[PDB]
Amino acid sequence: EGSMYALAFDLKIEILKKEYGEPYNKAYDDLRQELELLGFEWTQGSVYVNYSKENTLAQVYKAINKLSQIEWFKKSVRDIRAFKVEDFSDFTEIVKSLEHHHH
Amino acid sequence: YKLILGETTTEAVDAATAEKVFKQYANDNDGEWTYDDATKTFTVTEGSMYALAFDLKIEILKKEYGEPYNKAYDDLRQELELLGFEWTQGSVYVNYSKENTLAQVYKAINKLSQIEWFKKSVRDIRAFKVEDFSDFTEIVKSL
Repeated sequence: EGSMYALAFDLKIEILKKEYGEPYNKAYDDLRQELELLGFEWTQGSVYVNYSKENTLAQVYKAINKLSQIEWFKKSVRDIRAFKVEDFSDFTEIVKSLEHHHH
Repeated sequence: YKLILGETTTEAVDAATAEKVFKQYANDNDGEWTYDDATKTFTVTEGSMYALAFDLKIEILKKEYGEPYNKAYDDLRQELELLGFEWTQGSVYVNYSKENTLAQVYKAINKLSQIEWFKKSVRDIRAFKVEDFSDFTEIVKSL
């Protein structure tokens, strides 16, 4: 069936603070649950990946919609992107760490 | 020997000799080739974009690289930049190239694999095959 999608974004802390208030880091906890629910999994600081293969495109439109309802997000967001991911590979994680070079 | 590009077949002597055919074939009609012998199914996909995303344990960085650590991210952006991957909002790098990009991805992994502190600090690092990407910033803001 269809392909997978990645969701990535960045917030302007300066204004994030005002439209949310400290501790502002709690804001990322919020978005997390919301995005988790739509099938998007937390991969690393503001980059979510829904690994589903069904009607995923639909999930992005849903996620964008939800975010659009969260005032503090609309006002602080610097950028928000959606990548169509045809295939991935963690190869690195382990290779990166273990692999040693004898010169 | 099926050839996923649509499709095609051939009655070559073996998987090895079969590739030569499909090779010239799609070359006269060009990308990354894969092969599944257990099913005699060759598959090829032309130029593609790749994303490269990584995450480091800040706890370790401060010990392996030093404090302040932000420089380390710059160091990284530059090595990655030289390899064709450009920084994109957040610690996500995208190589837009579309040709032999996969090689660049491996070129990048290899470099990173040889940088001690990075080896020591990575929490996770992966690459994505990106077909298309859309920017929703402006829409997300509309009322």
